[PDB]
Amino acid sequence: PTVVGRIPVLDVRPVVQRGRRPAKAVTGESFEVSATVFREGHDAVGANVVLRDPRGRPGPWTPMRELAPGTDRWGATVTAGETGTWSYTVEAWGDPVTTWRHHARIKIPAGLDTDLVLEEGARLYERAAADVPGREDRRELLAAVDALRDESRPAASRLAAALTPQVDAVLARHPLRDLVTSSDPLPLLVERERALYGAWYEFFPRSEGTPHTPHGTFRTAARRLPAIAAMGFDVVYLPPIHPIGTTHRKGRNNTLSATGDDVGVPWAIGSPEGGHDSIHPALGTLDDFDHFVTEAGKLGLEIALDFALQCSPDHPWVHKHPEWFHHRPDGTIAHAENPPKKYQDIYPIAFDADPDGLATETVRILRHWMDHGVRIFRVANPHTKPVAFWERVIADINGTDPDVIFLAEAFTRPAMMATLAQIGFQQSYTYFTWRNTKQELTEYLTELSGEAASYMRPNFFANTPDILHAYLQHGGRPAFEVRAVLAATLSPTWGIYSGYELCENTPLREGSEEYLDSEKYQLKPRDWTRAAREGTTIAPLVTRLNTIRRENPALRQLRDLHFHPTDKEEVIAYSKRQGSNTVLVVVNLDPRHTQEATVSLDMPQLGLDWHESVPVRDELTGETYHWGRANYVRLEPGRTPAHVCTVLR
Amino acid sequence: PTVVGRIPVLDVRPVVQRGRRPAKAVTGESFEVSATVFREGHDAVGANVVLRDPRGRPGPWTPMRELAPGTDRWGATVTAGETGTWSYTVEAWGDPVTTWRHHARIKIPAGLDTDLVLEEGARLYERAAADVPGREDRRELLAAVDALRDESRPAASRLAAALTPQVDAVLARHPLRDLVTSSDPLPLLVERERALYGAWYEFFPRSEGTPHTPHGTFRTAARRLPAIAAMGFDVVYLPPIHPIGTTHRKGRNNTLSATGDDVGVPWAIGSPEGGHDSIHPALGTLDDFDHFVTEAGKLGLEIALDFALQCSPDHPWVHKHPEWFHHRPDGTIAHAENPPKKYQDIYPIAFDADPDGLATETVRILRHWMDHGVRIFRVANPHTKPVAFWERVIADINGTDPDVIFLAEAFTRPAMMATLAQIGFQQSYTYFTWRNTKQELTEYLTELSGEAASYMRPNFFANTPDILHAYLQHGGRPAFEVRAVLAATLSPTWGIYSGYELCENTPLREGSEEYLDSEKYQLKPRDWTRAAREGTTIAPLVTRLNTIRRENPALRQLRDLHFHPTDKEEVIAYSKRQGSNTVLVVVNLDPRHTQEATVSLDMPQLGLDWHESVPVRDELTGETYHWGRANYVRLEPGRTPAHVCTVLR
Ligand SMILES: O=P(O)(O)O[C@H]1O[C@H](CO)[C@@H](O[C@H]2O[C@H](CO)[C@@H](O)[C@H](O)[C@H]2O)[C@H](O)[C@H]1O
Ligand SMILES: O=P(O)(O)O[C@H]1O[C@H](CO)[C@@H](O[C@H]2O[C@H](CO)[C@@H](O)[C@H](O)[C@H]2O)[C@H](O)[C@H]1O
Repeated sequence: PTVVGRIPVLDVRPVVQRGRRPAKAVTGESFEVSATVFREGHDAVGANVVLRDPRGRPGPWTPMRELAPGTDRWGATVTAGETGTWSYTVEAWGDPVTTWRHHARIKIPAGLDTDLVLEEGARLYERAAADVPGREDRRELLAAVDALRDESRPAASRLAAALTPQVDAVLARHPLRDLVTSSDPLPLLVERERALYGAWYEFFPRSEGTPHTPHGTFRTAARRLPAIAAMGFDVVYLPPIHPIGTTHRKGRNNTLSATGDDVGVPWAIGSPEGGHDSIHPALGTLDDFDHFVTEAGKLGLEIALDFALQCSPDHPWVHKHPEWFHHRPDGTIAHAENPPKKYQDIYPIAFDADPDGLATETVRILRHWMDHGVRIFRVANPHTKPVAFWERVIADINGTDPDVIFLAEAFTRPAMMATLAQIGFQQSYTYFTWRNTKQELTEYLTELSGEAASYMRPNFFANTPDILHAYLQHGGRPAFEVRAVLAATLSPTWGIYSGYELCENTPLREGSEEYLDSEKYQLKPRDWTRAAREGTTIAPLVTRLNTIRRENPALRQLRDLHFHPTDKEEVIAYSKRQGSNTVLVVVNLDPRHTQEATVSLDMPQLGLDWHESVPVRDELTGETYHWGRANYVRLEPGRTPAHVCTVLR
Repeated sequence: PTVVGRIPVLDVRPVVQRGRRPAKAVTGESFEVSATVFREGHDAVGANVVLRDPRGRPGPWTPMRELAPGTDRWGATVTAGETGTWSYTVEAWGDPVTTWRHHARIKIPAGLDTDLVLEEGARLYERAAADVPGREDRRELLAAVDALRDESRPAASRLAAALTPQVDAVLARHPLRDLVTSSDPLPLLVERERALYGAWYEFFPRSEGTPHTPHGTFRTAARRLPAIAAMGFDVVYLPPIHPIGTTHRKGRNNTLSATGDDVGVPWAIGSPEGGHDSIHPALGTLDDFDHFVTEAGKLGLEIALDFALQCSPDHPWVHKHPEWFHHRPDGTIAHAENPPKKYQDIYPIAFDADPDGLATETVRILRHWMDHGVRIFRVANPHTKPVAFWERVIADINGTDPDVIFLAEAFTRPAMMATLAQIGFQQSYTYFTWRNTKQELTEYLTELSGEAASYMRPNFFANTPDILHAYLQHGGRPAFEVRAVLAATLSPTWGIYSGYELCENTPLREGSEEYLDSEKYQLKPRDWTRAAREGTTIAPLVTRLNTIRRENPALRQLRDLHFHPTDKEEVIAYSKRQGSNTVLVVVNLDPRHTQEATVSLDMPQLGLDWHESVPVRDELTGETYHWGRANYVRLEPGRTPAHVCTVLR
């Protein structure tokens, strides 16, 4: 057998790990399958994509086109359907009809061998007609055969009878394919909408208490949910909800020792009250949780729980399973670190003594929360646990419950971030918060919307409890507004951590990315009613952004994204498309000064001519413009952070 | 099972066709194996390459290094040995000793936990010692263990006893490796020296005749061989040596019809006198050929025969095997084309009616010429025959005779050129002749010396009978000299076609790459003796270039090549290395005007520091310089086309 077939079809993409891991999509998402296709000699080739579903049923006829002249790289767009495991194949073939037309168009006018050329075409059309299942299509090809063979007519009109638009259309639907050759199938894992598209809100239930009871419960925190759903969020991400340890518990502003009332860090999981399968007694009981999950469901909110595979020193695992920790010659366990940061309140897990036991327990815990309506997990620091451990765990859970989504909080080097996505993590945290200039965003989003999108789905949190970027510290409210627009229009999944709306931006000290009086070490009651009444919240903007996203399919997908040039470093512009929905975004990245620029739109990139003008509506104002080729803009920080425009049809 | 192992080792290179075809090397050639290697957490990893020979025996210990900071891309150099099919594996592992030293160097001086740190190191060294096969090595590690555990000594000296150069050397030879994880093997095909390295000379035996008998014979052409070997060539490439057809035979300067005496084109193979397994009667007999082959052997010349799978209309195959040709409805066979060029004297072969028969016959012919001492074939237009056909043929021949080398004359699109190399062609013609400016050469050679070198070996013919570039047409002798230096120093295989030495450069017409009065259509007697005596040949330069190549291993390999910047567009500079042999080349690409430039050498790239100055000898003159950082040069076309300098050791 030969590695290469009769008509070469090579280097099919997308491909992940040489075909050992699947490329990804979600229900409804379009993407390009591509291949290198060519043949020996000068004759024409064709190709097409055969997409098969989990039952093996092929998709509709999906022909490909050479993507740039002279490159022999062919592609076409496919669209994923029901969830599950699909496969794709590329088929390549000789296209003898195209070759024959090309030659005949030259040979009949020049008077060369005309009878032979027409008879050769007649034999092709006859072969084409034989494989056409429809009788009206068959009869149309046979009539062109008869006109081609009619020696009483002039050569040009015998030929013209074979090139009519009604013949073209039969052959584009049922083409004559020689030497059909096929690639080996490649796997595609299709998952639910929410893995690619959603808006997320993180908050600490314990902060939503009452005057008489400061430490919130699941019942009091349920009262925050209607405001969250009113902002247009779909997912609620809760930090760890388990009992919190006492030994080496941390105090306010990350001080080493807790005083009597200090609540500690939710990430220091475990006490004699319970471990990862327990509720912190001050949040209530498992019943109170179910109530919270039910109320979230009634508002269109799914719950995502933090899953942090680590322990406080009071966690039951420390004495029940000491082999799950690395012990020093004197028997002590070194606390975790992420230098120069120290986590004195926790122990890291070790995996090389009882990997089976740790995997079995890990999936038990996850299945417990899944039994209580949790179908999404934000996994903390997955990169400090073995990559293969996550590969095994995710495959175990998705094997019985494929709807479960895992999100990797891996802020680390690129190889590890990518590898985690490839081995199963449905979503990934990104470098978004450290991409703030026009050049940084453009470069980074070109990476994420390009080849990486076949294995990684980005979740753009504009802030987190550990990341308050200098851009926000220095920019105030206008900076918060900018980053919300950026995050919500560039990624189909974005998120904020509560307080973002109030433009909380006091850092722990100059040069740091921690918040002052961080919610991780203390209760942080916020007076939401006052903020709303006094207009010192950007919740309305946030609400608007999620409404825009819900109304424009272009913003519920990742791969289609183009950047358009502007004549000012502080102003960025880009567009996104999906069917006939096109969205155009212009942002002023300067939060202090008013910026004017000329935005020059790559018009072919919107399906338009250079001369053309098109009506747009800025969905942040309801105000309408007519834009083309070159458009002036003026963006005043605080009044208008940006235009977010739909193209009107 | 998991796709990723305990310590991730991913995307091993080189790789060809995802591991379905082998990467290539030759006996003695070094190249880099690389991989992406990292682990979870902050501790160190190590890696190494296990190269296995055809009997499965591993090579020596071959550790890798991170190739650039923060990239997690690791590599090392391996060197191929005996011919055959080898495999390579990358092993990755935790490097607990490096982690432990790093920490201990900080912790012992700061006074932190000193007894624990030293005891943790002692347990490592003990584990390391247990896998050391040599008793003296074991005893050296065990003495460091005892010094580390000696609580009576100061901490700094207990530590220093574990960091001595004699301990370092035991651990660099036998390191303690945790969680050893291995890639799946990848295949490597190693072939003989001559597949990568050699100098080639093409000439038409029929042109070397006598006053009384103008059409040369194998016996008269043998007399040209000593001059060829004196020029330092290793391979003689003969155009087709078979009978030539009469029907549609071409005349002089590619005219349609031949007159009585016209010899026709050797590529119009076949007549009633015989086909591809026959000798043209005017060249003599199969005995005369053996004599030629024997005389070539005695001078260190191997023969390479053209193999052109096509026919004149008078070839026996036309009536013996009509199914090997595509016939038009009226029974005629269309002549070959390569538009806008027509080859009216030949028919192309068709492969889809009797592919078995054609393959069987093709290898019969090749085995016939192999029986007569021909172990190299220059395959004409492989790209007009199916890629898989060549895959099958080459695998059949190399299965019994792995020493046979095939060279693809495929001047076509990149995908097909690459694919042919990948499916078995030992050598490839290249775009060399159309790369003439500094930017063209730099880009193109960066491609060829980079990733493509794991599947393609370039043969740089500076001219061919079908390519007389405009650079030569317009540049005269200085241009010939330039290209000879370029070709011979940039590729370990280069070649010329006879006449190049005389600076034959009259084109058929302005705008063409054909020669006037082309040797393809007529006998071309040349006065070699006069040219030698009158100094109007560059054979001496050619002779010198092959001698330089035979004396400097740096020029007998491809992959190690670096370009150094110059301050003039017309002047190019580069270097090549192989062990202690470094060769440095500066070329003036202007054949009309004298050029001066400052060449600034990337000194770290020669294994030298910036301050250093280094003696060099220009091997085209025997003249000596001292060069560093910045060096002035003056190149006068005709007197000095270039410096070709060895670095003196
Ligand atoms: O920067 P990272 O190490 O990724 O931070 C992430 O993981 C840590 C550890 O769980 C979290 O750090 C918080 O929790 C620690 C343990 O309870 C505590 O010691 C730290 O001071 C506190 O920052 C972090 O929130 C998480 O996202
Ligand atoms: O352009 P290419 O086809 O790659 O050139 C190579 O193959 C052709 C076909 O054989 C050769 O062209 C010569 O031979 C033809 C057959 O006799 C003749 O008809 C043409 O006039 C002649 O140029 C070429 O030498 C070869 O290397």
